[PDB]
Amino acid sequence: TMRGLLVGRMQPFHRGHLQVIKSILEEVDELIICIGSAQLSHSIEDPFTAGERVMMLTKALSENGIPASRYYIIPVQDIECNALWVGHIKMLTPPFDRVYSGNPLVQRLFSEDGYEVTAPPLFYRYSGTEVRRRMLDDGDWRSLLPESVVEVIDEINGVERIKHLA
Amino acid sequence: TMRGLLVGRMQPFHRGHLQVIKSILEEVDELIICIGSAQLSHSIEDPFTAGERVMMLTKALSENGIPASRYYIIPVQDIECNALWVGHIKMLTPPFDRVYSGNPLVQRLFSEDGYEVTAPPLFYRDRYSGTEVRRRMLDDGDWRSLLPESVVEVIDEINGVERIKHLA
Amino acid sequence: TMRGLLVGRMQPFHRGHLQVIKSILEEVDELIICIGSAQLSHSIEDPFTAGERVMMLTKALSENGIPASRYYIIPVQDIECNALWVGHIKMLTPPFDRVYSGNPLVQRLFSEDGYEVTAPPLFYRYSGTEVRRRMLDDGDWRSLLPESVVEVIDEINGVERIKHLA
Amino acid sequence: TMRGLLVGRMQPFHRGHLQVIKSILEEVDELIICIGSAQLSHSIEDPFTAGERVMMLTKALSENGIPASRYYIIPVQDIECNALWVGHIKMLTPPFDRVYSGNPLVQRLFSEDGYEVTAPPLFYRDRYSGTEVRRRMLDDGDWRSLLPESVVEVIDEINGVERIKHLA
Amino acid sequence: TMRGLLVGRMQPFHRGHLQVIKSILEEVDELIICIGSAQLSHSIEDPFTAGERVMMLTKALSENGIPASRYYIIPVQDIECNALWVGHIKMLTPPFDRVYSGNPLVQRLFSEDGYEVTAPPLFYRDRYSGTEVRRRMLDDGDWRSLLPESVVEVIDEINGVERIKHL
Amino acid sequence: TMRGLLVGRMQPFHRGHLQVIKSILEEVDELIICIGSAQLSHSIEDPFTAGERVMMLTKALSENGIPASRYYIIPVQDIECNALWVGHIKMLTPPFDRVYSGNPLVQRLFSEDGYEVTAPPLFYRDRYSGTEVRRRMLDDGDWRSLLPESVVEVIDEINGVERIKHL
Ligand SMILES: NC(=O)c1ccc[n+]([C@@H]2O[C@H](COP(=O)([O-])OP(=O)(O)OC[C@H]3O[C@@H](n4cnc5c(N)ncnc54)[C@H](OP(=O)(O)O)[C@@H]3O)[C@@H](O)[C@H]2O)c1
Ligand SMILES: NC(=O)c1ccc[n+]([C@@H]2O[C@H](COP(=O)([O-])OP(=O)(O)OC[C@H]3O[C@@H](n4cnc5c(N)ncnc54)[C@H](OP(=O)(O)O)[C@@H]3O)[C@@H](O)[C@H]2O)c1
Ligand SMILES: NC(=O)c1ccc[n+]([C@@H]2O[C@H](COP(=O)([O-])OP(=O)(O)OC[C@H]3O[C@@H](n4cnc5c(N)ncnc54)[C@H](OP(=O)(O)O)[C@@H]3O)[C@@H](O)[C@H]2O)c1
Ligand SMILES: NC(=O)c1ccc[n+]([C@@H]2O[C@H](COP(=O)([O-])OP(=O)(O)OC[C@H]3O[C@@H](n4cnc5c(N)ncnc54)[C@H](OP(=O)(O)O)[C@@H]3O)[C@@H](O)[C@H]2O)c1
Ligand SMILES: NC(=O)c1ccc[n+]([C@@H]2O[C@H](COP(=O)([O-])OP(=O)(O)OC[C@H]3O[C@@H](n4cnc5c(N)ncnc54)[C@H](OP(=O)(O)O)[C@@H]3O)[C@@H](O)[C@H]2O)c1
Ligand SMILES: NC(=O)c1ccc[n+]([C@@H]2O[C@H](COP(=O)([O-])OP(=O)(O)OC[C@H]3O[C@@H](n4cnc5c(N)ncnc54)[C@H](OP(=O)(O)O)[C@@H]3O)[C@@H](O)[C@H]2O)c1
Repeated sequence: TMRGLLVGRMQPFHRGHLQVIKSILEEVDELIICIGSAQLSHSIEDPFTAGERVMMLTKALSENGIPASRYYIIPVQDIECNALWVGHIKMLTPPFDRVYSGNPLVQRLFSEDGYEVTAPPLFYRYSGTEVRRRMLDDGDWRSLLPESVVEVIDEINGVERIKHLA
Repeated sequence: TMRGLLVGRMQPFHRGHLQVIKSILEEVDELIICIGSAQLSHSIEDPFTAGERVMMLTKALSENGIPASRYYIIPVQDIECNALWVGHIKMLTPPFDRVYSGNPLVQRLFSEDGYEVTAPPLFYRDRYSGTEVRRRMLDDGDWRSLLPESVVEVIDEINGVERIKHLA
Repeated sequence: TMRGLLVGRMQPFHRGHLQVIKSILEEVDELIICIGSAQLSHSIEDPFTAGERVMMLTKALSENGIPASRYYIIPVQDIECNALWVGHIKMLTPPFDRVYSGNPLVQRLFSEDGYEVTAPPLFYRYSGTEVRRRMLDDGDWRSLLPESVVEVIDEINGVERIKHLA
Repeated sequence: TMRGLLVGRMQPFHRGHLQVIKSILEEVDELIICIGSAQLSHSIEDPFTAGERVMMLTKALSENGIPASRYYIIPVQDIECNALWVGHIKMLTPPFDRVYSGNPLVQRLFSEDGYEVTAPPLFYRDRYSGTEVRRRMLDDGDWRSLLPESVVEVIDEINGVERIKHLA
Repeated sequence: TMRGLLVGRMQPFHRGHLQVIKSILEEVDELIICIGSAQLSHSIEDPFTAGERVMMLTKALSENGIPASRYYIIPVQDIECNALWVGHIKMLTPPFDRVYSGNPLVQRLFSEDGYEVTAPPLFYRDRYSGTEVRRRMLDDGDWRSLLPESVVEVIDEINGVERIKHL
Repeated sequence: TMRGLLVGRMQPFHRGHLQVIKSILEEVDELIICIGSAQLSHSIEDPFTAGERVMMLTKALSENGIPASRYYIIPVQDIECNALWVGHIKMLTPPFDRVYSGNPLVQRLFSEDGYEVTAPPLFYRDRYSGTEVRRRMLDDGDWRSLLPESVVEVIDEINGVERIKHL
């Protein structure tokens, strides 16, 4: 009955995002997780495709004890009109009641559309910038990710990709 | 890890689709399920949104004891260029090895891109199809019996029947 | 304070549409008039451009005693996602309270978004099909339109266009 | 019938734009006013929607005794191809004879398409510009005095100040 | 320098299109050839991609001794606004003076933009048309005889007959 | 038949690009030349339209005795998804075997799709580059000497220098 929504680039999905997700799941029955900027891939800032991130999330949420009945994973391309983005999200998702975001634009867009909006319950070393930097510089990127996500990154040759792009 | 792909409108997701899915899951480790024509909603032929169909699939696959580790559910908008549609799918999905489709165009597009392609292991009859489901929703027939219960619950929540009747 | 919305192709704007508009203006303070399928032009069914129809409406509503403070005229291209069309309209228009339409799809889309929806107060010989047929067959198309709209059609060579296209 | 064209973001519509418009109306019979970058809203640089700006213009031009027969107000989304933007404008507008712009790109695009192009008859200073208006909305300065009253009423109704402050 | 323009789907490029092109080249210095509906491929009506048709035209025009200095080959996707299509063409092509088309819509769109418009100098019969070519590809008829040999070679390389049969 | 691919903005087409093209033509039977960022025109960085650049390439390659049977010229608009760009190119071009690029992104995108990728055989200096050409157009320098004469003629016809100065 009570459904939350979370949106992030997740480039890549790391232990931080997972902690936040589990924390949100203590307050809602179900969580809709949107992969934002689904159109961006193959850059230093945004290395992975939508599909690759769907894979990461799907595998990570399965490998941790979260029942499938409690979440949805949805890629969302950015669009040119901010005034349409909430409609875009709504079309691509189940009905939802509350939005979790610390981003002022996301907050205000959802808020103007009449949604309840609140900051994530947790703020997280576990950041995507650090993960990507470590992938580039042969640091310990693996320890920042769930093992299921490292397996995705090995399969898709994520490290080699990001190094070539740099 | 052997990964299949299936693509369909699923307007709505019915017991036929589910039967096909379970059959495919006997021959692959994981199945990527794409919801095609994700852009189309609010017509007699295509009543439900991408999001509504994501919900239907997610609930149905969960209610039937298929482990979450064995599937992916991905909305896919149609595009103008057929020659690009396979690239579009690939961008939106995990890597995959084999495509299941009875549709000649889908087959040929994937085959030209070097994918293994086969027909679905099962073919369901017209009486269990989306057309029959939608017709029964319109005419007060027994649409519920053609769907998994978890999907009927989605349709009740979103007022699907009222929608389709108004649109007609 | 109370604002209505009306949407139509208006190919072209005829006396019928004007009658409906004046009738709606007895029930609302302001009327937002959307020119639908703004992208379609240069066919038998849809001969005129968005701009040409903006012109027709702007001139017709000015030539009749309707104060400028009581209406807005807005071209609206169709989009691929029905579930986004109401958001599309909202982005392009002032805030509004009630929608006037006899079209089941328009009704249901607006209704699902929480808007009050009602049929036009008047139903109208004055139809666009008749107007276009008369333009093609040298009938009396002029008598079906406000004079300000006929002047637009003369300036843009509307009759010659539609005849060449046929 | 001599018809001018003007194009601007008008984020928001201020007394400067209005002054320019009235000056242009001394030398043309009718003025087509295009709201550029109609797609951009909900940023510090571009806070208001196309619709909100249509409202602002419609109300402001009405409140200043400019007859409705003398202008057109048209939202125009930007497009990726500069070489097509003039065609895009032409499709969305009545026929026109002369373009008023101080912007080199706008000038050149219209000039290459064979239109007469001239600079606006008036140039307003920075202190009356959209940047100053938005800055004052953010910093609790006197933004109201830079706008026609009809535009301030739009901004109150849509909670423009609260929006821009939250976005910052 | 007098420059003509021609626009067609060319699904595929056949001897008829070539005949028309050569006739136009008697009356202009250079001919801009646009491949219309460049977005459509992999249907019975529109089997070949933009790229495949570029290949067909490029090969056919080179095999028939038409100097390269006399033509341009340009893929053009359809767009949703008819009132923008001429601007779309203009952006994608060299400057041009005259448009060759028998199609009322194409004629009127170009004409409203101030271009001189005229019908093609030659009309080929249905028996030599793309519809006949495609039908023969499907039904194992003599499709090859309706195409320049360079185009047949393209169709063999890209497995065009196998494609259209599967579809 | 061994077919190479090259992709560049070519704003405008200069002697450097031509030198590279001729070097590539020693190693392949045919070269597909894509005009990238075909959507961008009327800026200081990207002054010329797709059509104008098609004209430049078509004229330059014909003026230098490269037979028409050895190349294809294809405008290619950028797209928002990098993961789709190779599919976009493939749709718009003949089949090809090898990609020539020094750009890491272009290399990796093509490489991930299974194409052989190699750097161009020749690198020209900054002094002969598009940036230098455009700068000289702006500052009344000797831009003409950096271009094939056929390209200069295009630029005169389309009033390219006047455009870039106004911008
Ligand atoms: N018109 C449109 O298309 C439109 C409009 C609005 C938003 N969007 C999209 O919506 C998405 C969401 O916006 P966003 O700004 O939140 O995306 P984002 O790129 O994920 O930005 C969030 C930033 O804050 C960090 N962060 C997020 N949650 C955190 C937490 N609980 N604790 C600590 N740090 C946290 C992230 O770190 P990590 O990188 O490590 O995760 C990231 O650096 C974006 O893709 C944006 O493009 C699109
Ligand atoms: N360029 C592009 O964007 C592009 C190109 C190719 C395909 N696509 C998209 O790909 C999606 C799938 O294509 P499609 O042709 O398969 O469309 P579809 O809408 O999924 O329809 C296929 C038809 O076959 C039926 N069917 C499917 N599997 C069956 C089975 N095992 N036994 C019996 N009947 C079965 C479906 O029945 P039900 O009515 O019961 O579902 C439906 O009637 C569509 O959204 C299509 O638009 C897009
Ligand atoms: N996803 C999308 O983009 C989307 C979704 C929904 C709707 N739309 C668009 O929204 C627009 C509105 O839909 P619509 O079906 O109402 O458009 P429409 O094409 O104007 O259809 C209305 C039809 O009913 C007639 N009519 C309208 N009001 C009447 C009245 N009061 N009395 C008698 N007859 C009347 C019209 O006659 P006349 O021709 O003489 O005016 C016309 O034949 C369309 O352009 C449609 O494409 C778009
Ligand atoms: N390809 C495309 O889609 C394309 C191509 C060309 C142009 N456009 C669009 O066309 C629109 C207009 O272009 P623009 O360069 O004029 O943008 P703009 O946003 O209207 O800005 C022009 C700048 O000049 C100021 N200004 C305008 N008229 C003035 C006057 N009379 N005196 C003093 N200052 C004046 C404006 O001030 P204020 O801040 O006070 O308004 C603004 O700071 C924009 O939306 C642009 O994006 C689009
Ligand atoms: N808004 C837009 O995007 C827009 C607007 C207008 C036109 N267009 C596009 O422009 C392109 C051209 O339009 P079109 O109407 O000419 O389409 P087309 O499909 O290229 O030609 C129409 C028919 O005429 C035949 N034909 C052409 N030249 C002939 C000749 N000289 N003698 C005998 N038959 C001849 C063709 O034969 P074959 O079958 O043998 O080829 C075809 O059957 C199309 O791709 C269309 O989609 C786009
Ligand atoms: N998602 C997408 O749409 C996508 C993805 C990747 C790439 N692209 C497009 O693909 C095109 C090509 O990419 P690019 O990075 O190669 O861009 P580019 O702008 O064509 O070239 C980049 C720079 O390298 C220079 N250069 C090229 N070849 C050279 C050589 N042999 N020797 C010396 N300098 C040389 C160019 O010189 P000049 O200035 O003299 O030309 C230019 O300054 C672009 O249009 C890009 O936008 C698009």
